[PDB]
Amino acid sequence: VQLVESGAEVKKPGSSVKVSCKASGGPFRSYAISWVRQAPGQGPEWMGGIIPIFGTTKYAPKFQGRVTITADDFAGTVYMELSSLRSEDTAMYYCAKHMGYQVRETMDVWGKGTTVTV
Amino acid sequence: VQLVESGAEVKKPGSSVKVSCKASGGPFRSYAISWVRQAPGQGPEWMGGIIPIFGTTKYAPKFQGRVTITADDFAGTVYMELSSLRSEDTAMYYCAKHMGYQVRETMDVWGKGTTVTV
Amino acid sequence: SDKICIGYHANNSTDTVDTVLEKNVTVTHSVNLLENKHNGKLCKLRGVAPLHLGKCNIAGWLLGNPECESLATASSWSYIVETSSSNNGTCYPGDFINYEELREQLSSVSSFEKFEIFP
Amino acid sequence: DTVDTVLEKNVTVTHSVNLLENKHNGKLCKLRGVAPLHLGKCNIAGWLLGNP
Amino acid sequence: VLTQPPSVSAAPGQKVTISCSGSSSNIGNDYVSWYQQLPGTAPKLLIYDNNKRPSGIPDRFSGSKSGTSATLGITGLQTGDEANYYCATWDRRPTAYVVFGGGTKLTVL
Amino acid sequence: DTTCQTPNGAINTSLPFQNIHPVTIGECPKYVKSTKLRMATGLRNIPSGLFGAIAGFIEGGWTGMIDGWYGYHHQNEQGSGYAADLKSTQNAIDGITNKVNSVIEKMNTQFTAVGKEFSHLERRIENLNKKVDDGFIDIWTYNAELLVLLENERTLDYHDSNVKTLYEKVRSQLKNNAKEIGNGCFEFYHKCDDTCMESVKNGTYDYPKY
Amino acid sequence: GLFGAIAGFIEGGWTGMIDGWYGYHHQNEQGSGYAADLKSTQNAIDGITNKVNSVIEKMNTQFTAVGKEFSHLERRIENLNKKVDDGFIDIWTYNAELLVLLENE
Ligand SMILES: *[C@@H]1O[C@H](CO)[C@@H](O[C@@H]2O[C@H](CO)[C@@H](O[C@@H]3O[C@H](CO)[C@@H](O)[C@H](O)[C@@H]3O)[C@H](O)[C@H]2NC(C)=O)[C@H](O)[C@H]1NC(C)=O
Ligand SMILES: *[C@@H]1O[C@H](CO)[C@@H](O)[C@H](O)[C@H]1NC(C)=O
Ligand SMILES: *[C@@H]1O[C@H](CO)[C@@H](O)[C@H](O)[C@H]1NC(C)=O
Ligand SMILES: *[C@@H]1O[C@H](CO)[C@@H](O)[C@H](O)[C@H]1NC(C)=O
Ligand SMILES: *[C@@H]1O[C@H](CO)[C@@H](O)[C@H](O)[C@H]1NC(C)=O
Repeated sequence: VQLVESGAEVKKPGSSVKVSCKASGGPFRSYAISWVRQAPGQGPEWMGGIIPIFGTTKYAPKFQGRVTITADDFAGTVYMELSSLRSEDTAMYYCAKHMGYQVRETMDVWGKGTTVTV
Repeated sequence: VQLVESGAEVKKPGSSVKVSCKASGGPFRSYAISWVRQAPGQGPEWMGGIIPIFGTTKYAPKFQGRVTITADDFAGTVYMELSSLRSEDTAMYYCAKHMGYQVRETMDVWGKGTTVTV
Repeated sequence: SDKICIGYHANNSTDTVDTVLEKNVTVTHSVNLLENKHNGKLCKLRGVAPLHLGKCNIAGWLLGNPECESLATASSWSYIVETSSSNNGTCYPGDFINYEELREQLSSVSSFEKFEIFP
Repeated sequence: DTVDTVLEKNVTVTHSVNLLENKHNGKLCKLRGVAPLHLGKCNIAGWLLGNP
Repeated sequence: VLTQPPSVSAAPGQKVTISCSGSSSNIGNDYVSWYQQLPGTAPKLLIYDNNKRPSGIPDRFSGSKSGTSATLGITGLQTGDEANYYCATWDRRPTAYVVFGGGTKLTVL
Repeated sequence: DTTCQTPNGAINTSLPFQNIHPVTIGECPKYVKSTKLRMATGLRNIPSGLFGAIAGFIEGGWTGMIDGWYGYHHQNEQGSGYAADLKSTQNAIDGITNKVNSVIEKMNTQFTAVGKEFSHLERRIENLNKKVDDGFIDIWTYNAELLVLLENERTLDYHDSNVKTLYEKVRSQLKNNAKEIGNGCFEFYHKCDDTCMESVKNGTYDYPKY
Repeated sequence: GLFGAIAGFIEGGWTGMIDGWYGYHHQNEQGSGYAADLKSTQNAIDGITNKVNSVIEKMNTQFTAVGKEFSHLERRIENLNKKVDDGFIDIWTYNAELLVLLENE
């Protein structure tokens, strides 16, 4: 399984950015997918994830209210959109896959990532 | 479900009359079908009925020996034939459907009927 | 000591069906989905008689062959019937140009009116 | 959402997917960044022959 | 054979009861159904399983059975309820066959 | 007077298939090269499976039960007798009729289809036409035969499961007041009169009372 | 059903279980609550996704396919072309409908 993201993004304060993640193999997955970001010189942070078939989405309390995670199942794509963008939102973004169908602490495969700049 | 009979019949004493009843929907049915007649100014009378798949036919003892009920399953039609017709056989005829696969007292859908005259 | 039992149905039927795992299985009830019977006649289609050429063919019928004088009255039909012995076509030797196209065109015609174009 | 079975019809299920598409936008549009050629009142013969 | 009173009459807005009396071979050991018939129209089912109502029948029609006699009750009598009411049962001993009642003519004033 | 006509003769039927002639005029059934196409609607006949009920621990059927597919046989001081089960038989009938209707509706009727004529300098298109006709005929014959073969097995397994479900229900109702003696029968530890048997069959057996 | 579990001796489902397909409900002195079963749900999810992917991969994508033109003296080949098109369309419609009907059961 290989997870690839879109290109780098440079935007303006107060805008909204939508990024995508594509996974190899069959269009339908049996594992959950989460989004993780890292600030320069800081540890990773977790926004939220999406669950197959059931379709429920979970978000962290810090990003609650301004992050949206959706999935296109027949295209095998996962989209994450951030709104009300600010100065601190510049970071390095990855989409990570889990071992099972539930969101947990164990992410075994990570993507290369993309950079978001304000 | 809609049950439609054939046209009116006018015949002669000693003849034989065959009437038909057609039901809407799929050609194969899961309910029994009975034949009921009414005389002018009289209450209804029950001749007999037919059962799906099993194909058994039941008749009243008054009409036993001179009534025959058959079914064309692929055409979705049920025929009733009366022989040795007499003067009293003039009446108003209906085909009625039951709730289940067995002949019983509960007929929930009736046809418009046809008139048989001698 | 009083008893109750559970069972199923059985009769004297002798119809058999085929399965991917076993052949000739006798069942209590079944239906037939194949028809293999006809009456062996050429018959009218919904109240309209066909057109039977007989000893003539399309070319001999349309051209007016002397052997097809019985076909000069037909004006309506449901379908056209031909025989393997239909050989009275063009008596004078020659070539009929686009004969099969004419047959295809006539294969979708139900009636015509014959009139004298040049008296 | 309901699905159809060979033994029963209109069975409500907890989850399902749709495999048929029946929606379009009702326009003639470019194919991968290249516009089509619309003849209009002319046909191929009048386009190639140089009709006035 | 089931027997009913030949005719019952009442003013509109009232409640009427029609009795279907048989024997222990027809009513005493089997259910009873109640049908309604209008002039020129086929009979219409009102009551089945001795107290159950098919979809579309107004609540004011009710039925019951007590031993060998069944009863049908109509409340809120209207002008359109003047029709013939029949009781049917599945007689079963020599040769089972559906038996209809004698018929009762309900007249509204 | 007819509705469907072939060069061999007229066809007067409502069945969905025929094997008389590929050329037809009117409203005619689909043509297949098969010789037999029979669809099962009842169970296996044993006058005298995946779930092991029919021809399993219940070795044979009953010719004394005439009004149903599955039922009971009881015997007590009053007398013995058979009685069919209505709910399971009704559900099975609904399923089987639905299956037959679904099979019928998936095969559309055949309209007019007559041959063409070609000259002696048009052999390639003639061969192409013949190839198309033969290919379509073969495909439809294969489809029909495979469908019948699979649905027969599914029906037999359906009935085999329907018997075992009823057996398990009756066993669950008779937890400890009855003894399981095999062959599908239970022997009561107490006196079960007609009312008790009726309650057992209905589905409201009073375990604490007995 | 063929096994008599769903709508059999277990008459209805639970709307309080939200994180799985099959699970348990317990009640004791400490308290009551639901809990989904992970292994069976995971195996079922794997099987269902495999089935959907297998269905998807067996139907290839349609490429360009436009019509042809024939004159007034070429009716036989025109009819042959129309017959071929209609036959293929009917065959594929039948295949799709039958596949869906069987896989649901
Ligand atoms: C309509 O078709 C029939 C055949 O079905 C035509 O009759 C056939 O006409 C040919 C003409 O060449 C005959 O062949 C000749 O027969 C004589 C007999 O003595 C022989 O000496 C010649 O060497 C040659 O073979 C053929 O016999 C004859 N057949 C029959 C059964 O009469 C008929 O002429 C056609 N009518 C038309 C075109 O108006
Ligand atoms: C089966 O028995 C019935 C009478 O019970 C009889 O009418 C029928 O002809 C028999 N069928 C065969 C195939 O012998
Ligand atoms: C099934 O029965 C037919 C007719 O008796 C027979 O010709 C055929 O060989 C049988 N099939 C098998 C597999 O024995
Ligand atoms: C299934 O539902 C549709 C929509 O209500 C209805 O039109 C159709 O008749 C239903 N099918 C059956 C078999 O009742
Ligand atoms: C038979 O079962 C039905 C099912 O609810 C119940 O209503 C009825 O009271 C039962 N009758 C007897 C005599 O146990």
